[PDB]
Amino acid sequence: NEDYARPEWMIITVLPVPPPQVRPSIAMDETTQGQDDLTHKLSDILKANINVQKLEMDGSPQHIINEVEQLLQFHVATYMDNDIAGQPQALQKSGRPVKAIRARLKGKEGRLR
Amino acid sequence: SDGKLLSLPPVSIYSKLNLNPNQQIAIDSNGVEVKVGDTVREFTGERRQGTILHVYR
Amino acid sequence: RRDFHILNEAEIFQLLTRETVDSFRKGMVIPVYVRKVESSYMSVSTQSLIAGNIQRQDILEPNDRRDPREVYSVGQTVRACILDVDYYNFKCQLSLLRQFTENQVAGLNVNRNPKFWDIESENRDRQEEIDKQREESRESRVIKHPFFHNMKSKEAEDYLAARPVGDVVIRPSSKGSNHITISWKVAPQLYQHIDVLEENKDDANAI
Amino acid sequence: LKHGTYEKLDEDGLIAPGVRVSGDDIIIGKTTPIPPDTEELGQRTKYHT
Amino acid sequence: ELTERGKLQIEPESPYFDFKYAKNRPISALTATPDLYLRMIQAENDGLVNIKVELPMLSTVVDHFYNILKSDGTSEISEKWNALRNDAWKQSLDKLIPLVQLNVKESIRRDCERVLYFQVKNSFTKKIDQAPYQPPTYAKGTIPRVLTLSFGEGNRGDAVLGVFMDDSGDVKSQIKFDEDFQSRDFSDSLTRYIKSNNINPDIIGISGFNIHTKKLFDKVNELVNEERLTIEYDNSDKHLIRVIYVNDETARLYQHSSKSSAEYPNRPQLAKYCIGLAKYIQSPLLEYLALDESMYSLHI
DNA sequence: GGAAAACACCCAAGACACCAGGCACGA
RNA sequence: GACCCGGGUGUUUUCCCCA
DNA sequence: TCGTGCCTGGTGTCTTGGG
Repeated sequence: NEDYARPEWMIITVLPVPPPQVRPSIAMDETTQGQDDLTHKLSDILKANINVQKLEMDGSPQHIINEVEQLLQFHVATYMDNDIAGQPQALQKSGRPVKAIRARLKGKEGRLR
Repeated sequence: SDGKLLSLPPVSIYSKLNLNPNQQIAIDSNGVEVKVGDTVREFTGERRQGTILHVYR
Repeated sequence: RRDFHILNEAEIFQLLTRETVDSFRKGMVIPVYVRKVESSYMSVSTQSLIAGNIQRQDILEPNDRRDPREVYSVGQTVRACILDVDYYNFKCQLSLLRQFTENQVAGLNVNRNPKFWDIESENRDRQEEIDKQREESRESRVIKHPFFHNMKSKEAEDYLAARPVGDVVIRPSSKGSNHITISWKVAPQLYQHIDVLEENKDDANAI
Repeated sequence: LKHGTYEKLDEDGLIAPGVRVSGDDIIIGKTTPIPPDTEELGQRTKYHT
Repeated sequence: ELTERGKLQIEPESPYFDFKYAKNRPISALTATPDLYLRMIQAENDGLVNIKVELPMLSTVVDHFYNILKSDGTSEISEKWNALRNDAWKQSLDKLIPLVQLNVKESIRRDCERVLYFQVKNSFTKKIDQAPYQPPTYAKGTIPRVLTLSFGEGNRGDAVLGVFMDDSGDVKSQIKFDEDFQSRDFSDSLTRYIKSNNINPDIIGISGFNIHTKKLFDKVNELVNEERLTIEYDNSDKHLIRVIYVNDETARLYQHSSKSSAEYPNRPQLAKYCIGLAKYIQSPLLEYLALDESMYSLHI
């Protein structure tokens, strides 16, 4: 659809950052609060973006550019879907897989059901 | 309180008049106590009505 | 320059209470807050933290013989009239007698000399607004009854005209919602309206 | 503070055996330090730490 | 005159009620009471009232000018000529009256405005005309060492703050009293601060926001009368250190000004208030100058 | 639908502010 | 006149209850 | 030995990135 679903919009050039209501933080104990999974994933995505921008302006070995841009693509993809068959999942520091946005919506405990 | 409008810098204003419920007290014409947020109607004049925002003197 | 200016009793009072001597003096009515109730006196607090007291002769009316505690309790603010002010000690005495709390209306000292004041215009406006106050609203009455019909006196008579002698109609009365007019055909072109007084009414529209 | 009652606690913040307790009563009293605010302006030592 | 807006909005408590039905007010007496005319004009500008200027002897002037203008003929032709002249003269009066009324109104407005301007000038001059407090056994104009004590409100949890400034105008030491002001500990600590540290303030200022400060003032006065805290005199009836209330408009405005925050970045607001009080005692003129633009908002 | 129990950024290493002690040195 | 409060994890896992 | 003191070792502190 020309007005609503244009084919080139299927490629992400700007990412919307959801408000903290979507990714609330939890106080694990009386002193230390815990950042949400989406917050950590967005931090990783933003770090990769900064890395790409820094690398591009300074010096451009194509191998390094390919590696860093592929890392950015991986982070953005796993931020929205962490069950992509054929490649390893993104893991937290605790070893558990990251709860992507897609996992929030599916299953008995998902949003809809 | 007079009914006029003024424009002043934030510095010029003295301070907020923090008043406890023991200080912000309103009594109607009949003598019944009326508290903050209650709806009253003007006895005469335009006979308007509204919710009380603040009570002073 | 003149030497340093030392504040006096009036200036100290105005500085502390933020209330001018003119706005707080004899013959003024303020909504004070009751803080302690006793048989022989009541201790009250004004809006500006000025502690006040009233001797037992004025909390209750001179005719009434009740107890101060029964009529007034803690937290029940009432209107009071200033009798005396201790400006140095921020103490005041008040009166709850209605001769002060109610009769004091034209507290302004505006000179009403007829040469420079139009007393007649203010009086005329006063009866205008008083008549406006007297003005009210009224509405019709609805009753559910097989022989009840919302008709005028002439309307009821005309409705009964097409009917034989003895048929009965019921309509609201002009004497009030507590009254009911019953019209029945005495004779051809002859009808009697009888007023019925209602007692123990549950509602205006109710029977 | 919790909405329960702290009057059953001893000096050391622990309830003593033999005391009847009800729901929401405080049986262990514990506090954690917090960096003080600017309340030291005019509070007579009555500032939350 | 009153419009319908004036008929409804002029209430017995409104300031416009003073002239709701005024009539035949002399013009010459208005200049002595400029605020009344200014308030009438303000009410007129609000669409409530209408100010009318009239002359009791207007008919006299009209008749005199007609007699000057009218002809002396008695024939019906002369009667018609006189009627035409009189009608044209009445039309001319009708046209002329509003302009003269407006001119007189503007003249009285200017006169009343100038009178009130001079009155405000005198009031401000009286407000700002005061030399610094003169300690005893010293010449006038000497800057005294001052100590300010304040707690603000007096609710349960209101410590008393003390700020001392020397004659140099620089803060020397600030102290906190965290005990109850009615306790013996408060009095003992205040006496120790006054005497041991060689502070020796020439005058002590006390101020607050409510009547609770009065009890502090009384307690301080009793302490001074009890401990005989006489002022130190550089080298014999030694005089006691005076304790007075302090006007605090400038102090209230200074506790909120960012100038104090830049000057004192690590000090409480009550400390700034006490510093403002002390500076006002040292030099009221400079404190009034420090208001810059907020001085215009003072109740003059 | 109930309950209980165990885990949840740790860290290390390089950079700054303040201090102080035991030894220098004139007398 | 000294005057009384209002706050609660999350994720896994296990063992139970009624069909 | 008395007295003024230096000047660099050290406490306490912290940044901030590795893993």
